[PDB]
Amino acid sequence: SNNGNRRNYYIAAEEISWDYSVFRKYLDSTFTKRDPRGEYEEHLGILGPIIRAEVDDVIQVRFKNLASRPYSLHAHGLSYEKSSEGKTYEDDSPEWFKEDNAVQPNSSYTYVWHATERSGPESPGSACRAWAYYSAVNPEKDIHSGLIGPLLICQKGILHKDSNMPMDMREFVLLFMTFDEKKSWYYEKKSRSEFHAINGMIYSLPGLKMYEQEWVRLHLLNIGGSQDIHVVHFHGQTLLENGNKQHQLGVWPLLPGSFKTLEMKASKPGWWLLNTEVGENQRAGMQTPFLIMDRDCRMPMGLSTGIISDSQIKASEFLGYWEPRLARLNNGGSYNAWSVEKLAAEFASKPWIQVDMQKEVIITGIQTQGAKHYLKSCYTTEFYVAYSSNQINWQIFKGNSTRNVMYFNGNSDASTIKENQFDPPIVARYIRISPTRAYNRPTLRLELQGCEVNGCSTPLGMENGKIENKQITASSFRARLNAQGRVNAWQAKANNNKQWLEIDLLKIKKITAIITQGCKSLSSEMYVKSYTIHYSEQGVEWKPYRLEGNTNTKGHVKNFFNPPIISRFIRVIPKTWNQSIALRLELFGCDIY
Amino acid sequence: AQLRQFYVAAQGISWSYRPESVTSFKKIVYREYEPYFKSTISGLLGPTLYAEVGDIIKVHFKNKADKPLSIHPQGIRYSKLSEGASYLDDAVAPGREYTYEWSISEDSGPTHDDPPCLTHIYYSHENLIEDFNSGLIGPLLICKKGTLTEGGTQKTFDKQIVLLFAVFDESKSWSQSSSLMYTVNGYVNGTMPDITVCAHDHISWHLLGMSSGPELFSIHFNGQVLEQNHHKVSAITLVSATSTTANMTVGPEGKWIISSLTPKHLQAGMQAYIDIKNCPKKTRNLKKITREQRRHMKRWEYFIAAEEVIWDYAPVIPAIGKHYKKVMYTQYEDESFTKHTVNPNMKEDGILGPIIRDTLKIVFKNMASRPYSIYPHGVTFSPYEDEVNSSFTSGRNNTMIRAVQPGETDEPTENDAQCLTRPYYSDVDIMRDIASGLIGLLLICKSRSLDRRGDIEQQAVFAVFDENINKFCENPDEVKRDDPKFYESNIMSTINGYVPESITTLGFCFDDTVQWHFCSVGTQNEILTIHFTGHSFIYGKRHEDTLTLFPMRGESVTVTMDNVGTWMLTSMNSSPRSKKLRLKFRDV
Repeated sequence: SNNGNRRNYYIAAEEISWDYSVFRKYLDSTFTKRDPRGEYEEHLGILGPIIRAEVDDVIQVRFKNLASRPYSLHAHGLSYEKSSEGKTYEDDSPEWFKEDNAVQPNSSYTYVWHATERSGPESPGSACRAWAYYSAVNPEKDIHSGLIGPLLICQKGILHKDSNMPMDMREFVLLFMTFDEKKSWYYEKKSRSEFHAINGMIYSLPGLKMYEQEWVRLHLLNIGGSQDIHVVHFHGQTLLENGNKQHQLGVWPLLPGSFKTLEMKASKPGWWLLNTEVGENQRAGMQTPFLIMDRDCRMPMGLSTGIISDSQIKASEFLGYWEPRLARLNNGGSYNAWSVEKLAAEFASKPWIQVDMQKEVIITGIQTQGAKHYLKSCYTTEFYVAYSSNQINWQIFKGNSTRNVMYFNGNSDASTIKENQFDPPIVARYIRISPTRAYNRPTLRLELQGCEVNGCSTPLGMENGKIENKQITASSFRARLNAQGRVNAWQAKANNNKQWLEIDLLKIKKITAIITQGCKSLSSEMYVKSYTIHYSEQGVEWKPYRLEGNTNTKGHVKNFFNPPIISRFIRVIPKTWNQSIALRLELFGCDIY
Repeated sequence: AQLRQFYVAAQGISWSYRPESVTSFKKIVYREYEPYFKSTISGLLGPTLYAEVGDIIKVHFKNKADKPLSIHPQGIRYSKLSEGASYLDDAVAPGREYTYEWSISEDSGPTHDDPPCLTHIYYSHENLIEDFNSGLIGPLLICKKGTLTEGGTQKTFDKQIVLLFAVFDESKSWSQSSSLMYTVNGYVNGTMPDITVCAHDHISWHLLGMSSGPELFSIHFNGQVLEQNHHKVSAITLVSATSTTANMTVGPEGKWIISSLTPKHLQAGMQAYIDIKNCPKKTRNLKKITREQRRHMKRWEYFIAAEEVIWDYAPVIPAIGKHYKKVMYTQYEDESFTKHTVNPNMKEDGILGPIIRDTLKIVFKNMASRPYSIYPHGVTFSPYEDEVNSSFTSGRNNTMIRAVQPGETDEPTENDAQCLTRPYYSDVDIMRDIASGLIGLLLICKSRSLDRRGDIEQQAVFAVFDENINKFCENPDEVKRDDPKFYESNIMSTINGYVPESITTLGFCFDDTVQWHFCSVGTQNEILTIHFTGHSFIYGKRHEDTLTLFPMRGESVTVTMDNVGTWMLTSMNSSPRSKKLRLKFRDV
């Protein structure tokens, strides 16, 4: 069944030993082209690559072996010639076509798989349905091992080549198999030739992908050991069946062998749980979320204003004394752009840094705005980033997303804060960031964007007619915050646990964070150094912290209340004092429903 | 906007365990007092819950349990403040009053093509093992806007009640009982009084299903064509975690018993006790003639026997021994009481029964020492030709019309095939008298089948010859039966009949549409799936490659053969049935 175009499509099989609590993808005609499963695929684990073709296009599958087991591969609803299955049975014809059943290691072929128009997309209500490949020598001994992979089939044409990634849509390949301890092969030693998790990782496996106001192409393609007539549990957003457009239920008992392309419509921020609704098999209990965030973390978060403190914005290998600390977003000054003399550590120790918001962040990306001197252009062309959660696994980001390639194009200009969106989630505490090529010196001032699980610190509405602050009552006086035509100061009375911050809000919402910004109150700002964070429930209520403030005058400095606080009353008696109060206050937050 | 202020709490009450009761078993159960807080006909189910578009619902949640038992809606629509789960609103101590904001987003509802309302479950989420093992469930009802009325019933439907297919482990609780016997809505063994509903009612139902123990709950009604999931299905086919429904277009009366069919669903006696009466409703009438040209004045004579014979099955296997007894049906051509009309069991059906394919002039004729049954699916058949094997078996000689002494004689949703498919069984005992080979196969199609003597057919069915005294085997005088170590050594799991796929090896020509009358019968606890080859079906215009099946069911298979090659049909399974799930299939 010769039909379409000829392109390289290389697969292999590197057998390892994977601690529970295997293929990859090569690109050229021969081998030698390792593309690491980045964060875009850092949860597939036992799942190999994702073979991707369209309507009736050639599927080259060169494969071999690297251990003690011949492989093969089965085909479902695909078009191909006779000898392309791999199973010893009766042959009414002679023994000629028997060179696809016992594959010996290190053997390059040239397969030819297709998806017939009537076998691929038919009745176009099924857009991208999930197929699969699997060596059918012993589906109980190699699919139960996880030598596995899908074959996502969509339309014929509209998808940028050769990225073959789903555009305007995400993708999940979760074979919900009961990967048991008694039957593992490549990692286990005993049978080389109670745990219900994707890729056999119980209690864990975070890092699931998501993006707000979109859907998914979810696949519960369970094809292994047919005893897992499972029953899927799913919180967050519900999965309703399409194709057969009359199954908008939401929870579906997972039957083996079958498959369905579910959609869920992510639309509620936060962490949610998973589970397996089988009675005693719920002890698996997956606490795995795909962190839905607020849709409005598209703007910078700490270099223009300056909470990503200018102290540790340091180049690892320094250069004279143009350190990245004196720089700001278009800083009024010639020296305002980090660039170390370019050395030829071709991929390891190029001018790199270590930076952080000093808290947990979900990095959307970094941008920059250059300020060329008069001859020094000061501009970079490409970029890479590595993440380190515990400061010993500084793991690089060589993604393979829709617009992410090996060295995914980050900073590449001289002036425009270039937009870069990290499509897979960022779970990091610190990082090391190294741009490469420039005019003899890589120039960068990072513009970070992030949002934590809540991060609702938007203008809460201090004057929205619902939650006023102008009346700010306390034991230090009602006042005049942005009701001008007035004097230019704030005045307190003493310095101890004196006030009560009865900010007439009286709204039950979810101001997830609080911020204490500065001003210019006739001198240096006086503020609240800290407050015995006392509660504020429905009654005449106080509570010593058994459920810091501003410290420097000029700065959007925040001391977030570590656990979320939500109640009826509003009050925060200040335990300390900056010798007084002197700042037009403006807190930030939002409202949940 | 349809606001619904609610008051719902719990209570610790008892209930009988082995149903046929001083034995007290204090367990927390959901109730519903008089608004603003301070049985033996419905069961242990607690509260109901309406829902319409643009609604906010609270539950003044009271709790009188030392274990802080909360509440969780399987309608996931809720937000952060009303999640009900927790990782590293979850715990309710006594007296803790609660108020939620389960605002209905249109995801938990059908808003389109499901039953008039979707149905999740209304059960907790903290401790599903120990704490939940007490009966803390309930039904939801999120519908299209403008339907429900507070009188417990729907508007566009005559009656609504729900029986839930779940189970709590009566020994994995904090207050355990070392005498195991499971439960389903607390109503097994038919201790539930009849839901005495007559006919002519536009009835609609809800069939919820979750679980706390490992087993499936695919209960089938007894004589009724249902309205489920946009497809004119017949047997309710569902496992746990979700919910099905039932819309019963009734017509005649009687008395039926419903249950699921496994070696566990019928041993203890998980059943019901229904009853039908009379009521004066009258709706639309019937039709009989279509434009005088496409008349189809068709009806066929029939005589189905019942013989106690023995039959030899399998010689050497292609890719005592073979003779075993079997009471199976046989087809006839005349009342002359001669021989087997199918003179050569042509090598496509083999030992598969007669092809039972309009009122009942398709008759039968028992020849044993007791009335034995014939009953098809997909029909709201009139008990005018009953065989009503009700829970109370009437007398053997001179009582009502439930017997047949020896010697005596549905528009499917076009998304399916060009016509639907349905098999049957022996209606005497769906576990004992059906075991010893007493199984037939049915095939209903469309009103497009005519001929004088009465596009390719093929018989097959992955059933099991589960035919469960002394001289009956190779051992001349002393052999044993009903011994699982020996019976699972004689369990003749088979496709189409023979012990394994014997001499009847199936071939096929080229470039012609086929059909396989595939089914699945027998007393095996698992469900199966197929593993076709290099081609695709048309399952609602969804050219797939495989198809699952639940016990006592099996539908059609439409193929578009338009290529050249040879293939081989298989089916995968784990170790207890991998040795059994092998099958041959050839081509030119």
